[PDB]
Amino acid sequence: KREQTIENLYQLAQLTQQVQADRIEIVLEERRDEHFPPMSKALMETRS
DNA sequence: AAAAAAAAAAAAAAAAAAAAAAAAAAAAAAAAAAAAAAAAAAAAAAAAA
Repeated sequence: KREQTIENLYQLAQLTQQVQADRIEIVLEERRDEHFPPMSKALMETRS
């Protein structure tokens, strides 16, 4: 009588792999299109 | 004519309620601190008197 239980767990898993893909899309929107902010030639003297 | 018995009475005792007092709690302030946000002074880079 675990039919309900397991199929319902798969139904959460099925609607939630959608959430995983949604997070991947959130990344794609958030993917940088940019790099690490550069140095100012004085932070060069400071840290380097 | 008098005694005893019987009946209609005040004083004391018991219980509850309303006045007041102190402490505690909800609240409802005017004042300060911390964090956040909007400008500013020495150093650095490129083309040119």
